Amino acid sequence: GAMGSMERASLIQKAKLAEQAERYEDMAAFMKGAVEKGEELSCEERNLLSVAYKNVVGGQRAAWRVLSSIEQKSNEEGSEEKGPEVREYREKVETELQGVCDTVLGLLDSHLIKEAGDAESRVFYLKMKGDYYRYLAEVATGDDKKRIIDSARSAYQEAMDISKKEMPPTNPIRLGLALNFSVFHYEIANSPEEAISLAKTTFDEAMADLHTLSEDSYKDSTLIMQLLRDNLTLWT
Amino acid sequence: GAMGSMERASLIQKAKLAEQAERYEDMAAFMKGAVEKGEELSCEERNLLSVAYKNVVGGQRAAWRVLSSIEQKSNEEGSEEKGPEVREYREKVETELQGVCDTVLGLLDSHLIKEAGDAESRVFYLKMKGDYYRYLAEVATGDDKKRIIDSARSAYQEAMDISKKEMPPTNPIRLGLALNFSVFHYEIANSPEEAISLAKTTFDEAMADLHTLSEDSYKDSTLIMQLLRDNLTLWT
Amino acid sequence: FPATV
Amino acid sequence: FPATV
Ligand SMILES: *CC(=O)Nc1ccc(-c2nc3ccccn3c2Nc2c(C)cccc2F)cc1
Ligand SMILES: *CC(=O)Nc1ccc(-c2nc3ccccn3c2Nc2c(C)cccc2F)cc1
Ligand SMILES: [Ca+2]
Ligand SMILES: [Ca+2]
Ligand SMILES: [Ca+2]
Ligand SMILES: [Ca+2]
Ligand SMILES: [Ca+2]
Ligand SMILES: [Ca+2]
Ligand SMILES: [Cl-]
Ligand SMILES: [Cl-]
Repeated sequence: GAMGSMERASLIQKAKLAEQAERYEDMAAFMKGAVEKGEELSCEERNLLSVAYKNVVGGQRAAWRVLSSIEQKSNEEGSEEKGPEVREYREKVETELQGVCDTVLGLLDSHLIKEAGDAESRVFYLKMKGDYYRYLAEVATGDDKKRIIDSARSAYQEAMDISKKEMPPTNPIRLGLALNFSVFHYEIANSPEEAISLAKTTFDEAMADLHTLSEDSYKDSTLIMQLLRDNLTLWT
Repeated sequence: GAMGSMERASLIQKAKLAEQAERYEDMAAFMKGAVEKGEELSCEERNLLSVAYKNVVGGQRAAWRVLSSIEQKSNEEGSEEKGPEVREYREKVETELQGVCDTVLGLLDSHLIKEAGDAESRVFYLKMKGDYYRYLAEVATGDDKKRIIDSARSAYQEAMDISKKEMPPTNPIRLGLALNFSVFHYEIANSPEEAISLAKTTFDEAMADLHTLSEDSYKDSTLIMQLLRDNLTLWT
Repeated sequence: FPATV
Repeated sequence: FPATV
């Protein structure tokens, strides 16, 4: 552990500075160090962890998509042979992306999920597990693709089951989980009808619970509800 | 050399792919490998080298400025002590930035400048040398700050002398060199009058030579002239 | 691409 | 900040 000699509180402080400086690789390294201290994470600290890795992997995914498109065009009829370089570089980026996903999944497995007993923490981590398996699935083409997809599905499903039992329909973690599981259905599992049904049912059940909320909670929940609506508009 | 086993042409190809994917750290590593093959760089290849490192160091400079501002605020009267972490992290980013600058200066010194005999190549590399010493100067606070500033000045001045003798006043490299040397005067050398005079004289001499240019050359030159004007507007 | 959080 | 290229 490169961060083994730094205090937990200093790692957290520096993660916050790295976020302000848009240094997301540093932010992720600091938060990995904080997790490896072995203590549970607070709400704020869980969000630092997720933001850091979301931004790192988000950049890798965007780059992978650019390179994959170039590679696809190189393999069309009439395209002039340019050698192994496009495939090699796409593979380089892909391997880096898989490494980041494996790092996150490793933190969740050792030992964030097993120590998370409150619904808010457990659902948060299980959503992350689904998300990072989904990112692995986006680039998977081999013998294990089905198993990767099923790992994502299983994590999301456990998170959904807990969220429906333990959280109100407007809870932002519940809403974001459903948003992302809906995308999993549409983009990964070839299940657009399931995707649409989940987004609709989630939106409508949240709408019906908004009356219970403060102004500030209302703002939070309605922001995520609009993302559900945006996806529904894209898909219908 | 991590890139020692990769063909020069493959490094160039991959630098271009990395640019398309906005993977500027990779782009810089590929171009470093290409330089270390020992052959001179073409116009296009010099521009790949400069773009890669400009983007890497640009990001570091932006982060350094964010962190330096936080550190300055932490040292004001009334500010609550938050420990060594802000300084440490600013120092981390600073050291990384200095490392990138030293890498670029190393490539120029071993052996790009000494093999560059055409005005266009030599001026290009000397401008880079001035720029990366300027970036070192931005973060310098010690015994060598004056010498760093003088190293930037000396490189820019040699580039200026060659450019005035060998290139027309509308040449984009000449114009960009003058733009950046003007900024050096304003921001580093505490010489705003020199900065303004250089930008004005450069703009006016270019204006008078535009009549000689094709439509495409005119477009290029006028874009850079507008940057000179923008700086003049900021400073007057 | 669709929205995720 | 001022423009550079
Ligand atoms: C303690 C905890 O985890 N709380 C929490 C609450 C809200 C969010 C949140 N709020 C918004 C609003 C708009 C868009 C996104 N978000 C998120 N992000 C988010 C995350 C990171 C995970 C699950 C759901 C979710 F909405 C985050 C954390
Ligand atoms: C062979 C060679 O180096 N040619 C060359 C020509 C033009 C530029 C160029 N053109 C523009 C237009 C707008 C803004 C910036 N630029 C640049 N960039 C640039 C660089 C990288 C270095 C020196 C001057 C300069 F204008 C680049 C290279
Ligand atoms: Ca401790
Ligand atoms: Ca692969
Ligand atoms: Ca616990
Ligand atoms: Ca060779
Ligand atoms: Ca220092
Ligand atoms: Ca030569
Ligand atoms: Cl590669
Ligand atoms: Cl640090």
